[PDB]
Amino acid sequence: MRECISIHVGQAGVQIGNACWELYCLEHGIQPDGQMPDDSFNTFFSETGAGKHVPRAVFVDLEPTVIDEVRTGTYRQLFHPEQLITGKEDAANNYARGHYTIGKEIIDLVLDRIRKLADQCTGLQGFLVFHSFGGGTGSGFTSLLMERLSVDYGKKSKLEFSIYPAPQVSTAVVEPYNSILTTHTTLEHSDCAFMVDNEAIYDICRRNLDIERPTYTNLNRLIGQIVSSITASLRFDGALNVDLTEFQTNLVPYPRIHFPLATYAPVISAEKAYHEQLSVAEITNACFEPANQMVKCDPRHGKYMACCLLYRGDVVPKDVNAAIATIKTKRTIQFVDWCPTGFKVGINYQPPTVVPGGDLAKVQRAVCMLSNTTAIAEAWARLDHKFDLMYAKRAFVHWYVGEGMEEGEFSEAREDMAALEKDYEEVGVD
Amino acid sequence: RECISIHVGQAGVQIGNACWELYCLEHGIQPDGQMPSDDSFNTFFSETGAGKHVPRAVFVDLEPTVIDEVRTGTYRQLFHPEQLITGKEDAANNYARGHYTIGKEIIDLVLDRIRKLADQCTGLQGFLVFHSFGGGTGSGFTSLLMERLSVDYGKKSKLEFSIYPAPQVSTAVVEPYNSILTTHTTLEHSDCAFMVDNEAIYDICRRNLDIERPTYTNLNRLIGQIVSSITASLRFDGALNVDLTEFQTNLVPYPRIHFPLATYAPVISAEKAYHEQLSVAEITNACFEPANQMVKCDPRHGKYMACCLLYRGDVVPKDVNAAIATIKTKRTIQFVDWCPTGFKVGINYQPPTVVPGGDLAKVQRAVCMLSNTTAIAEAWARLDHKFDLMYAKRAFVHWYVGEGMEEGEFSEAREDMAALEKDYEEVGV
Amino acid sequence: EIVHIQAGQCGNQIGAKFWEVISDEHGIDPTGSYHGDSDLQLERINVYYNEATGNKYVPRAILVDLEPGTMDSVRSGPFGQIFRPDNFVFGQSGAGNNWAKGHYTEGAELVDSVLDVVRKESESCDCLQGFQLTHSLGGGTGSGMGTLLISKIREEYPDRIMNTFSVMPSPKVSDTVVEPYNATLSVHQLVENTDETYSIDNEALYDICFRTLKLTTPTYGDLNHLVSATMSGVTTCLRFPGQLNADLRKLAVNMVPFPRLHFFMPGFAPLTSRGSQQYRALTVPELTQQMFDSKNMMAACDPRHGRYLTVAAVFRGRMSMKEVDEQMLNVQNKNSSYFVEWIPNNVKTAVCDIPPRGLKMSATFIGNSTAIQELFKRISEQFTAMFRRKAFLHWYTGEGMDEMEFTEAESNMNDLVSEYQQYQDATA
Amino acid sequence: REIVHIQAGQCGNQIGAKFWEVISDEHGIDPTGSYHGDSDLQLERINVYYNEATGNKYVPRAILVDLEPGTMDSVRSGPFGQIFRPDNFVFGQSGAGNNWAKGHYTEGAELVDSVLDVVRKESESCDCLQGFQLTHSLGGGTGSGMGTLLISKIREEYPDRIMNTFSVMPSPKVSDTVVEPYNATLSVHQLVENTDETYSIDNEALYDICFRTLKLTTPTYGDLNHLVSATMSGVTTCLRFPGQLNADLRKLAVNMVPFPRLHFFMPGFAPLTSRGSQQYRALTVPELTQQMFDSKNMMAACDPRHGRYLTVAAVFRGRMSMKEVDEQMLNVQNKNSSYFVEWIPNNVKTAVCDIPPRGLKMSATFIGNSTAIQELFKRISEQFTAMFRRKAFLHWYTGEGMDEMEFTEAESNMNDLVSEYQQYQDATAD
Amino acid sequence: IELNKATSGQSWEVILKPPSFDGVPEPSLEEIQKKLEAAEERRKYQEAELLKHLAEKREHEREVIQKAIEENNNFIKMAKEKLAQKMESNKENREAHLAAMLERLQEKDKHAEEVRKNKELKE
Ligand SMILES: CC[C@H](C)[C@@H]([C@@H](CC(=O)N1CCC[C@H]1[C@H](OC)[C@@H](C)C(=O)N[C@@H](Cc1ccccc1)C(=O)O)OC)N(C)C(=O)[C@@H](NC(=O)C(C)(C)NC)C(C)C
Ligand SMILES: Nc1nc2c(ncn2[C@@H]2O[C@H](COP(=O)(O)OP(=O)(O)OP(=O)(O)O)[C@@H](O)[C@H]2O)c(=O)[nH]1
Ligand SMILES: Nc1nc2c(ncn2[C@@H]2O[C@H](COP(=O)(O)OP(=O)(O)OP(=O)(O)O)[C@@H](O)[C@H]2O)c(=O)[nH]1
Ligand SMILES: COc1cc2c(c(OC)c1OC)-c1ccc(OC)c(=O)cc1[C@@H](NC(C)=O)CC2
Ligand SMILES: Nc1nc2c(ncn2[C@@H]2O[C@H](COP(=O)(O)OP(=O)(O)O)[C@@H](O)[C@H]2O)c(=O)[nH]1
Ligand SMILES: Nc1nc2c(ncn2[C@@H]2O[C@H](COP(=O)(O)OP(=O)(O)O)[C@@H](O)[C@H]2O)c(=O)[nH]1
Ligand SMILES: [Mg+2]
Ligand SMILES: [Mg+2]
Repeated sequence: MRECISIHVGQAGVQIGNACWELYCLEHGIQPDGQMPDDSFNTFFSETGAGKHVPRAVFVDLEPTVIDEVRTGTYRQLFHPEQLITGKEDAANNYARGHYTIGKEIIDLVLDRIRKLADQCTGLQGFLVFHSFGGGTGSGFTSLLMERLSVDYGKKSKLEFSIYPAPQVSTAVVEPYNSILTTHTTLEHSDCAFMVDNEAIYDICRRNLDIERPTYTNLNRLIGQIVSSITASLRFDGALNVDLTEFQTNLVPYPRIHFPLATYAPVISAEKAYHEQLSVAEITNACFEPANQMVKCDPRHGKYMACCLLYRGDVVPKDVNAAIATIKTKRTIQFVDWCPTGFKVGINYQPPTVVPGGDLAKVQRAVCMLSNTTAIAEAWARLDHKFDLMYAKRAFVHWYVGEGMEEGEFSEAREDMAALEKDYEEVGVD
Repeated sequence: RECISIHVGQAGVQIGNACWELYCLEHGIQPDGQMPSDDSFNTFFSETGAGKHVPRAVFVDLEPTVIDEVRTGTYRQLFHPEQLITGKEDAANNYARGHYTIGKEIIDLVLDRIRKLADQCTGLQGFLVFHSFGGGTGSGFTSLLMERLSVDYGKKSKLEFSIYPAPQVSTAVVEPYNSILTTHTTLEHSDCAFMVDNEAIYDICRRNLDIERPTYTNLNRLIGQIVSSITASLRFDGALNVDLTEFQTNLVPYPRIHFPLATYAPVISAEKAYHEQLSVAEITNACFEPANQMVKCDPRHGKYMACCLLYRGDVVPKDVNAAIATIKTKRTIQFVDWCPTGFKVGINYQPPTVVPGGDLAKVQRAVCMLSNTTAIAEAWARLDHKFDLMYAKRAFVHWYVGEGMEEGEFSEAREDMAALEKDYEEVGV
Repeated sequence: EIVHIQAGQCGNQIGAKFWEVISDEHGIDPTGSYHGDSDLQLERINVYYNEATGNKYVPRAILVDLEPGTMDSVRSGPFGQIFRPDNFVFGQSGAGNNWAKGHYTEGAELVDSVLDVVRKESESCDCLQGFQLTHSLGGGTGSGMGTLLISKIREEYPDRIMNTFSVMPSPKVSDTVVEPYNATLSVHQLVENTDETYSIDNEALYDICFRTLKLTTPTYGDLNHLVSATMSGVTTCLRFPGQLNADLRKLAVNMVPFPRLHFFMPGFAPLTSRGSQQYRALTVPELTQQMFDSKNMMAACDPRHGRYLTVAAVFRGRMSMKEVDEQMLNVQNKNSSYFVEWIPNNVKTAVCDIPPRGLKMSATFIGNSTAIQELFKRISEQFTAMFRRKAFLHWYTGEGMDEMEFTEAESNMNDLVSEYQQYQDATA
Repeated sequence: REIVHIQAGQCGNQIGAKFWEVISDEHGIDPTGSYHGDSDLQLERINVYYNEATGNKYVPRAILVDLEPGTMDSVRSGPFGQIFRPDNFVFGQSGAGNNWAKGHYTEGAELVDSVLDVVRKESESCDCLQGFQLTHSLGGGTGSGMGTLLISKIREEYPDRIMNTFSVMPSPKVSDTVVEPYNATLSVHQLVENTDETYSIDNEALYDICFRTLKLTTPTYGDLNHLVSATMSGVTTCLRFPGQLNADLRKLAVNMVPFPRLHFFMPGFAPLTSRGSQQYRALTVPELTQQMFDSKNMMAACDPRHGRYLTVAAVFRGRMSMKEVDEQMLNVQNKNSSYFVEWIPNNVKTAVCDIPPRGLKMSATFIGNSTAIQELFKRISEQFTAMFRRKAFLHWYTGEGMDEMEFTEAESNMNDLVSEYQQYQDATAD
Repeated sequence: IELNKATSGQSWEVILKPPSFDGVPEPSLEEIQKKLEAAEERRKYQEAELLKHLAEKREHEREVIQKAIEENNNFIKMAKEKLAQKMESNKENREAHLAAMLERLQEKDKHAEEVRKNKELKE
């Protein structure tokens, strides 16, 4: 029961899925062969007659490489070969290929496997889609799949984990085009989307893990902790609390306003020494430091519509409430006049678990703060401007158009973004 | 000569339990029905082939609890399964429910046990209806029954035994509605109604008997004494009030003003040391003090229209008039113009019987008074105001209308209760 | 005979606590067997428990939830064994704090299934009094499905009476934003369908726990503890043979002056803390003023703001009935502005010689005060804040609903406040 | 996936053969075709440019084409020569007499279909064809005529694939053939419409390098081809070697080409070495950075400071510090900010390869899309005009059946290209 | 004064003052059941009106559960249909792109044939 299917599109989506699913095994004492020595984890891993615990996951990519590294990787046995789908030719960092030209050739084979995982669901909660904003696969294929699942599964819950493009973390010239087209196409088919600014994950790995030039593994591992912390309330069942979908009600006031900002804490280097440990009040205040934000934005300069705290480890209501109080005095946490100022809290038993030979240290207690601030709209504006610069001179546009796209599909997509921007202005009005 | 004691509602039933308990004592009957070794007692008991003398009583209540308590007590044998009628759900403190709703349901079946009780009669004198005032059962159904009793057994007398509501006692907020509604319906159909203000009985069990918090049982110990002191001359071979039609005459001059004021003496306790037992002059003087009055009102400020002095036990007629002669010397005691200034004394030589091992004590001499006074309207004004406050703001009315009644009847009831209030004005001149 | 229904997380916890407190007070152990001292307990056992022969006593309790979570808590709980396995009626799609889910989409799929159980349980009654719903007004199951059950029951048993234990949402206890939307939709249904409604306020349950019980971190256990206490206290006259000797319909006819004005302000004295510590008896005047004081009302209203239309008060244990009567009349004399003159002898006392569990003296208030409109103004305001901007409505319009249904529920509840108003300003 | 190569004409085959000498050595292949190298990476992406043969031998996916047997014999008798499949040698005896029309129209066309049969054979052998790559002279006959003819004829058959060229621009500094500007101009037009990307190898720059820098008084072709080859291994590093990409021609094109007509790249390399000379001391990362972005290191005689970079891709080879690399790279654009278009955000991408070339501990390749390339086109147009104005040598063309219109059209199309380059050069974002 | 004498009883009048005035003064089963029936009609009809509104609520419940179902199907239709037009307009667009670029080449292929033709004429 309460089943959840994870779909991983493109290079970013797949690589993250690996960081996620690895941690998940560790989180649940599971071994990489599928076997294991609270039945709430079954929401993410299906079980077989042989006793193997196979993830409720689909790995898709228009080119073979990334997926082949898993088909040969240390977890070749953790999944079903059928559930790791690949094309031959990729999307060449072009949405129009990912969406149309190249995706058209895989979509039905992809959807067919989701249907077979859907069958093994006594009562499916919905889908978790991991993708990049800038890849041709991450943008195009994801939007095609989202559209398609909204026919196939109708209004069934669709969640996102989208990697926001940053200059420092690879990136390509056309990425703004890819990210704007994908936001527009998915906007309806999405019920909730968690943005992940690569710069922020770069900044955190630099400033806290002390890594001068962080790897994809380094970022993805940090990301997996945050993602697992968000999904903890679904693989575990504790009396303490643990309760997503509820957060999601407070987090989403209106349908288009479905982008929470994660503010994960504490990020500690695996060579910190004396370190041990941090109080609930340290970790709670940490959530209000912009240095811990999943997306680089300014919510000290933006009004609030929600605030959720997701504790895990060795947390007790006394200090949580005592902490919440210390914060609730300070005037930088300005909520709107149309919604309450309470902070929805959730608490887990299972503390954050660490990866064998990791970059992070093992914390007794961790928190993730999901909030609905008008400051997330900056990430939009940031991206929109970059788009605006090139589109003005129609730079690179021809590669899209050559794949069957229209200039209008860019106007429409941009107008929708300006509406999403206007909508975040309108919402912060008192 | 026959007499049917109908017991409607929880009060009228518990009250009927106390009386037939006292009759069985006074007549020497066992709780099995049989008696060992003056025929006038049979005016209330029908004998069987087994020599057992079954009471001419019909117990009606819309909930099994109370009547099931009868089928339990030692007196379970005394009555037949047909004469103890119990419905499923009571009127729930609602007059309209007891009359139109749960009433209609049980009426016919209730009249049958009366019919078959009367199909065993040489000629029924009348019926003695016992009940509360503010009960949904002891108001709605009583009034319904009185309507049909006045049709089906027309011309036969009706002697009402009503229990007037009191705050000091287990009273309900809706009682003033039920009280007036019932009086409006049970007015034309009663021939003589003996009110029992629970407040009056409460004080009596306190000041005299020394019971601060009296139980219903203890309060009913006196109600049986007084009700038995009323029925005394019917159950025995007496001369005063030998029939039901005598009270309608001896006390009811104006027909609507049929509410005489009862009075009893001596109110005596057993858990107190022995002394010189009271004389006739002692208990006759006491009979006039409002301290022993069955209903709370000012007799001193009320124009009389009748009087009776029903004695019991070891009395002498000279000593009786020796007390009358002494009271007219000090007190005046006013009377209406159209009425003669005087009593109707009667002595039932039978002794005062008190429950063996009861709260009350064994007395050789005892008296009861029946006095119709304009002063009794001082308690109808109490009720009429309480009604007028709630009805003014329509408080609770919806419940009655929910049972099929009409606001049309709520006014009809008060208008008549204001007309009856004026009858005590037209008379008290 | 009364049929007991418990709906949602709140309702099933509240209900489980009533059923264990009363099980102790009636001498029924978690297995369902009489081991009590006096036969005075079994006299009025036929109101809540049934027989199996046995002798085995099964509570006349129907358990409803749109997810198993809470049902299993009960099952795994101490007294949880006593319940009819065939009476646990549950789904798997939790309604998730959405009135429209519990009331329409999800609930409807389990309503008929529940009704069959009530149908069965009502047939095994010689004569039934009515119904008992224990639920929260801010969730989805209790809020939505619980109101749906009341509506459906009203259609099947019109003549039978609707009694509810309706817990009021507060921003103090529970952070879900939508609670005001649910309660306003729930209240609208209760105004029209129940006969008597015990307005248990979480605002007040928390403040009592905090400011007064000196519980720095109040838990649901502590909050529910006061509720269980009050539920036994408001059902003292039903499940116990004394001079009263009454029921549900009689209570309603006497407590409820006007139809809609059927929302009561529960109360209690003394305010006991969980387990710790007992010791030292209370005098009758100490008991009376406590119970008649706002620092004891299970509803967040100041009674000195309105006027009591009708008051009910059950005292427990061995006390001087004189002392009791003496203080009540003194209270009505002193605070005569706050009692309606036009409803005479409107304050009603009750006594019962058997003291409750642990504490050897109790008092349980029930006021039908015009002050209750303050609990509604609160709910209406929280509703309006979000509603003027049409916030969180998508969650409801997604379940089939219309904006009109919200516009009405508020309107109808504002009309209820204007109704409580009329009698607050009214004299003789 | 795989690339098909075509070398056309004298220059075409000349620079082609050397590319194969360079990259075969780089991949640990001996002249027979037997792999005898250390690293497993030399094979990881070997299929891009080679065919897996019988006896575990590797054979270049290359087609040798010319209208004279001459250079094809030079190649055969040459070092690796026996390495190529001899069926791929599609030769004629006619000659093109440095006449575009003999190549494109008359003589060229007769061999064209025989060539296509061989290209269709190599395309079938392919698992996934990436695109095509042509090495050709722009001033001759076979390279300029038959080269552009093949491009067009291939384009008909494979419109889906990437057409990439190594076009060598004629300078009078290096060749006396007067008609070279005619042939240049006619070929540029074919490029401007039939190639996804073109690397502009200009003999003016090549000569000036070998002379002004490498101080070789009389530079031979062997000396110039050494630069061509150094550049070619460079521009195709990520195509052949496994790194932090992925590795595609289309991906390069979509990022490097903003406007379709403008796909002419200015290659550049650091360090500049003499043919077969032992290197003494290696350059520091700043030296490599500074040099690479300097006019003196450009493979095309245009001053990058006279124009503006639309897109830049720079490839560093050898084991060096990426933080030094990233520091240096960002310094260049922060000081030379005026030479990078603001309307193409983050237009300077950097790839690092741990495998350096032969005899170089560190190399650096430059691929830029500077508007400055107009300088080269202008130089050719002026050279063309001078002669066209006097209808000089035209009966060499009209004698092959050509038209004076075809000529005026060609000049005009060149002129338009320069105006287009100038437009975006002058274009501001405001 | 006297009234009567008996076995276990007796009676006697006792006048104290005479009355100042010598003068003194100053039901159908068919209609009870007609009025009993009358109250029952009313109670039964308001319960029938209560029944009307309660069944009108059942209709509302049927309406909303239906709206939710229709809203999802219209949504699925729109999504499916927008995508149908999107995927087609795309195929349509891209196809003409390639068909035109092949025409441009075939047009240039025409030209080459005429050059070979123009060289033949010149001989
Ligand atoms: C203000 C109301 C809240 C929600 C409570 C309470 C929840 C509770 O009592 N909960 C949450 C699960 C159950 C229960 C609690 O903690 C295990 C146990 C002892 C209990 O009372 N259990 C009952 C049974 C029960 C189970 C489930 C549901 C109800 C009752 C019993 O054993 O008797 O936490 C103490 N609280 C003060 C809190 O501190 C919470 N804070 C909040 O919600 C704030 C931020 C103050 N809201 C504005 C949070 C940090 C946990
Ligand atoms: N955090 C993170 N970012 C990544 C990762 N892989 C790629 N990216 C980002 O994803 C974007 C490029 O998209 P890709 O996912 O690599 O491309 P794709 O089209 O989806 O997949 P391919 O066709 O395999 O190239 C850039 O913004 C990168 O910064 C990864 O594992 N972690
Ligand atoms: N003296 C006396 N009064 C009684 C008795 N029982 C009830 N009452 C009074 O009767 C009034 C209420 O009527 P009830 O007869 O008790 O109730 P009911 O509606 O007739 O019958 P139920 O439905 O069974 O309760 C109140 O004024 C009570 O004080 C009793 O045994 N003795
Ligand atoms: C089932 O339990 C109860 C039932 C009732 C009453 C009550 O309060 C004492 C109860 O205890 C909670 C009751 C209530 C209110 C009244 O007036 C406000 C009244 O007149 C009268 C009453 C009750 N009657 C008496 C005499 O107390 C009847 C209904
Ligand atoms: N007092 C009390 N309130 C509760 C309890 N459980 C939840 N609540 C309250 O119930 C409301 C939400 O209803 P809930 O029981 O969660 O939802 P449901 O399962 O959909 O009926 C909120 O105001 C909570 O504070 C409980 O056991 N006791
Ligand atoms: N760099 C270089 N340029 C060459 C080579 N061979 C010829 N060229 C140039 O190519 C142009 C003439 O093309 P060519 O290859 O001779 O004619 P084709 O054989 O008919 O294609 C002139 O500008 C020469 O500078 C060579 O091997 N290397
Ligand atoms: Mg891609
Ligand atoms: Mg009653």
